[PDB]
Amino acid sequence: PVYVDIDADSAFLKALQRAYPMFEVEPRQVTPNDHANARAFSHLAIKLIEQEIDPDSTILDIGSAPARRMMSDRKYHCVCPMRSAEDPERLANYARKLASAAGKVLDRNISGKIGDLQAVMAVPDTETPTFCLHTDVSCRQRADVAIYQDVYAVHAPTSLYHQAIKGVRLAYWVGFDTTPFMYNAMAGAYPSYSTNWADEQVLKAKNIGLCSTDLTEGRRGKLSIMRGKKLEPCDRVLFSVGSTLYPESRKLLKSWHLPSVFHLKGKLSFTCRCDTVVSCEGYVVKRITMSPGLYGKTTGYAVTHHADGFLMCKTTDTVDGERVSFSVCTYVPATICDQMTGILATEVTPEDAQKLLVGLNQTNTMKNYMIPVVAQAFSKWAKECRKDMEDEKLLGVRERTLTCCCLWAFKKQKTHTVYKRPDTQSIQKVQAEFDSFSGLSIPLRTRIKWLL
Amino acid sequence: PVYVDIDADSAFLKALQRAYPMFEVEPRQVTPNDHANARAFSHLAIKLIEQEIDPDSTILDIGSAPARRMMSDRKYHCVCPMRSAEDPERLANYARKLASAAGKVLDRNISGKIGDLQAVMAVPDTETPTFCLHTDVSCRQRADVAIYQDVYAVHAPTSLYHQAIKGVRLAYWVGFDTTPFMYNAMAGAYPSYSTNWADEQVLKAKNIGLCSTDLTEGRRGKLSIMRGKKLEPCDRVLFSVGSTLYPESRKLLKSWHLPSVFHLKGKLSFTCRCDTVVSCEGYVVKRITMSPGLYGKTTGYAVTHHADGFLMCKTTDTVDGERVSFSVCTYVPATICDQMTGILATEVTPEDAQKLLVGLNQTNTMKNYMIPVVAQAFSKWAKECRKDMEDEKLLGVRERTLTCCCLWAFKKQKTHTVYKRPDTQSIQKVQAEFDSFSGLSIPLRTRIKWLL
Amino acid sequence: PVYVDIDADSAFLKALQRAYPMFEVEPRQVTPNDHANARAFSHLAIKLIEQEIDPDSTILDIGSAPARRMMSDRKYHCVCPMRSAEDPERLANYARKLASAAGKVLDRNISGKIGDLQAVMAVPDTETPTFCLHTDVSCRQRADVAIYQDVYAVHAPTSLYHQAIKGVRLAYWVGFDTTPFMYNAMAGAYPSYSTNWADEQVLKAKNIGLCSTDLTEGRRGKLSIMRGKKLEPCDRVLFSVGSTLYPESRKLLKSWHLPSVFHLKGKLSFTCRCDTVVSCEGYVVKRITMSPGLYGKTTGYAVTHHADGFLMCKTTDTVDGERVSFSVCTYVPATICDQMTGILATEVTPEDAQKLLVGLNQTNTMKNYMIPVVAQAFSKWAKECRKDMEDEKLLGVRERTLTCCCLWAFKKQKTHTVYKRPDTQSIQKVQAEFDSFSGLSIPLRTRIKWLL
Ligand SMILES: [Zn+2]
Ligand SMILES: [Zn+2]
Ligand SMILES: [Zn+2]
Repeated sequence: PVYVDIDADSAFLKALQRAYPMFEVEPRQVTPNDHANARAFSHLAIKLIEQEIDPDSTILDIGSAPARRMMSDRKYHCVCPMRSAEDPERLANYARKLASAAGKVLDRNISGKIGDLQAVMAVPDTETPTFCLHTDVSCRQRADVAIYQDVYAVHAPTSLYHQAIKGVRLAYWVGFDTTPFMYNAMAGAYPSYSTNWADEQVLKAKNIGLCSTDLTEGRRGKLSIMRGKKLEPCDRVLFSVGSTLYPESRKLLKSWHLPSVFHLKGKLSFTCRCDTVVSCEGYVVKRITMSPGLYGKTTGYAVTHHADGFLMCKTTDTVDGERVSFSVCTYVPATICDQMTGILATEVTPEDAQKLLVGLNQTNTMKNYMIPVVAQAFSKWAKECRKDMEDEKLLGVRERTLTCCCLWAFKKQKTHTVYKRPDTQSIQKVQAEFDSFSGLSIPLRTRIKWLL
Repeated sequence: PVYVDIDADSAFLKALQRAYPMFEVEPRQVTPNDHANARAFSHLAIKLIEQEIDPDSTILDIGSAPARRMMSDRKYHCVCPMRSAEDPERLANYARKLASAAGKVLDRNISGKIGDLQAVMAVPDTETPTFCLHTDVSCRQRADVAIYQDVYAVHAPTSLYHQAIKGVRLAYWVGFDTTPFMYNAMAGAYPSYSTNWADEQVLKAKNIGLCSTDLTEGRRGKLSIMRGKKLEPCDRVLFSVGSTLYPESRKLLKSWHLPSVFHLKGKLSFTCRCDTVVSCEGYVVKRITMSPGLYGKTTGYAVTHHADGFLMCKTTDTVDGERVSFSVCTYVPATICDQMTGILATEVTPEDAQKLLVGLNQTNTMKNYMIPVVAQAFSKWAKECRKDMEDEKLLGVRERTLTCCCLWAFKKQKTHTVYKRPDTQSIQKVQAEFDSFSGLSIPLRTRIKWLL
Repeated sequence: PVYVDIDADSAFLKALQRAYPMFEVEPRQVTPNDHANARAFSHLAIKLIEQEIDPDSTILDIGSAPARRMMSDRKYHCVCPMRSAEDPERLANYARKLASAAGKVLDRNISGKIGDLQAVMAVPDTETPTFCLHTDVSCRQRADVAIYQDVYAVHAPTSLYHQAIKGVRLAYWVGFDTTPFMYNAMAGAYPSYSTNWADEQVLKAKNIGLCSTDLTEGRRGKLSIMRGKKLEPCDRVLFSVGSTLYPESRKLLKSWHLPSVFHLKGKLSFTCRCDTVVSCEGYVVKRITMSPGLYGKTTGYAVTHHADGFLMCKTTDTVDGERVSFSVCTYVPATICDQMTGILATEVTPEDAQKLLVGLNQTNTMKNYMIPVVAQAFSKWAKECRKDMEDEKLLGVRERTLTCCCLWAFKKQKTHTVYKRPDTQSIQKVQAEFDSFSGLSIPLRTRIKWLL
């Protein structure tokens, strides 16, 4: 019986039960946390992974808090580099957690973890079977399993190659779905997990999930040193999971959208496979398997199955007062998508679509702040579909006109909505075939020994 | 009592019960798998085949994972070539599965399978009664039964001849129905199994099941180096079963659409017969029987019986922005097809047909992402049927006009829908009478012995 | 079982239960206090913090009344400076409370607190483990935990650095949400807590929560020595919690809106993190963690998650008779915000929106004095949204015009409402990376010893 820190009258509790049928998920709410659904999912995902791999196997745990791996009956060589600000408090809490159980419980190798902690304190560069101060790259502890839990600022092929050359044949990546970033949206929601993200460029928008703006009156033209001339997605993105914030790279998010098959080609070549094994409303687990040698061939295609609807639409907002249009993505519940099928046979207005969506939502099925952007999206889609039906072509025929040369061109129709309905698949041409592949200080090193 | 890993409140569970009446199918859901229906069907199909062939018989298992044939009381010479990326992990899991049962169970010849595996490890080119690294062609183990389970990238007559000259008299082929590829559709759905497939050319469509596109605004003519002038189905196709992807050849898919009778003519001639014995909403089992000698005569006709409706219609979508039309196939539930009979007596609009289909779907009978393409298909069909009734001809009379020569020509009417209703049969002129008919590396060969 | 001094038939009692699920909150009303909800929250917050940190730890308590920390089983070095007017009576009540328990209870170190009180009386400049007359800066008692409970007239980074250089690694700040002051509103409400605040400049308004005006008849122009020409938020603000008043600095309120990560850079550098762990309708607890050294990097972004709606709108009121417009903020219950989703698809009038809000309020969900300003706000927002939809732009395009130079300018649209819906996030660019960092008299010193 897995216990999840969520309210008993929570609708997510049912979806979570559907995502983990091998467990008896029971609500036991201890904290009023604002991203409780996300922690619930990641907790049940670690449970699944443990139940799935064989014991007596050692598990690297990248970017991890050792404290959350302290009462576990499994060899966790927690690779914990002191890079960000989240890490010294993680290490201090791991120390204060071993000390609170040094002479209480003896089914975990508590004293062995204390000894390895003090060994890595006496030597900052050493490697002990349960703890490491190196990065996932510079670590030297061989293992069979690697686990990436909510770690996105990582280049996937470099990190996976560096685990592969250390004997890791199985990696698990738990995190938010990378599909909204393969579509190059400017902003987006993972509404079930209270998560909103935006490009750094649209943080002064008015009506996306993650923004903040001012009252202005519509004054004279604010001067700029730069001409914009083009509002396009840039690398820097901000995620807010509840009220927790993190910056992230689009390049590193996209690196984790891996094809079904890829090849890691260095001094040691590996043939790797990525599958999505858990998928709940935007949050996924990817099981990656690495094998030595070059086997098979790569198409270079990554596929996303859609259990609920995925929308990416064009919205018009004001960023710092200036009215612009950019793309926005969200997840729509499958039952809402099913109940809109009949409405979407006609051209519907965003206002009628909004009142219909509000009727279908009754307790709410989807979050209401995303209903307008969804309504308008459905309205554009139903419109574009009608324009396809009216401008019907001949079967097997393209009306391409010439470029005064050996070149030909065609009209592109305007697409304001990508609507991926429940039970469809997204397929993207991503890269397979990859070839190219000391941060502590004293006052904390002193502090750790003060607890042991 | 066969146990299937599907939710107990699944409608597929009833159709599956209808497809396997000799079993007592019970839902026991362990995984939230996104193609659970497909694995359920293929599992019950292997059960059927085992209950159907006599024991003490040896069974070749083409393209197979030996791990899924390890707890079975039947002689499976699992021919397992290390061709694709799926194979090294299949072999590693077979090794890690024998080791987890080496001294547990003794009703299976566990230790004999261990000895045969490590004999094929000591010799990569040898043949042992339970394991093989050769292809289905280059294998040398004589058998009575062959089994192709989800094995499509094979030329059927070459493979069947190579099993026949080794004494195989009975082959079973489990897989998706090959009828949509005899019709040359560009894209298609097997909706009950969450499966969508597309030609490589239309992967940037917008509103098929397996596609992905961008937001654009309808900009200037994108330049091409090639003139298209013709959008026609090419050999390369992509299947997505849930989120699992595979490339497939149209030629090799079509090779498995076999006629009722065909002749394999080499040094040893065989008279072969193909029948469909299980058929559930797009997924089939073909029982093939091979007999030495030339017997009877071949018509060259393959027949598909339709328990539910089969649609192939012309849709207009945009591929990479360019509006085109191509053919799309799907399966419609028989009860939906039956309830549309009265509507389809009139000319109906796609919009009215869509609202009627949504009414008939209530819990849904068919998946909703296919309702628009089905609605439009039905409306074309009802329209074309009316145009047949108005342009009635004389009985036994063709109005063919002359070509200034000894040739004559006639008008072809436009056909935008092929609708094969429940209890009708498709018949295609296919080929009978066929005449023309070392992949391991060290680091994995080492790894296998590390588990024995 | 935590007991709260609020009426048993109070709706707040349920929200409070949701904010502290680890407790069994029971109403036990002793006082008819006009800010009972606020004291209930701050009481449950102190309980949470005690249950959360380890005992045997010493705990600074900034700006605190020692009397409210007298029956607690935890080392509270209550730093109590005699700065404001409430502090002599706080000290006298702490003395009169120790005297009423000197020979009653012995689980608290009562006589030790009496001895330390008399030690700080014998020496005004000394430091004893339970009492201090210094400011939070000039105190010299090292600790592990600091607690700021309803302490706003403090510069946050200076105070946190001064606790950090004394060994404090964990700080808790309990107080009203600082988000309305990051938005620079002129006046505002925290309605659940009966709290209204205003800029000193609009205290003579007519229809904000915290104002007072006269009857006039609309006489001749009142003369001013100053031209106003601009009504903008100034530093001085007045809060009224029930009937309790305090002046506040906008700068010091804004200093406590801390980013997720910041750096305190002095002689001793620290890497600090701020998270909101409790959040009920405008009242928050921020857990701050300080670590020695410079770790990671700072974005400079502070995020506010919105469980209920946050409005900032422009109102037109009369201040001292003169009709002006300024910004006003408030919190709208999430259920009211959800039930307005369908209404806000159209352009609605403030009058129709007001009658709809009065309908939705039935016992009231929100306080009624804020319904008109909310109604106005909603109607402006729904209007502005329509103007976004009609003036739709091209995707990724800004129409900026030139300034006869290398500069370009754009139109700003008028924004009269910032509406942050339930489950959205505010994100503000605040400062990380901080580098720049005897009040008693005799007649009371005499009085304190008279009680011991
Ligand atoms: Zn390590
Ligand atoms: Zn073989
Ligand atoms: Zn002090």
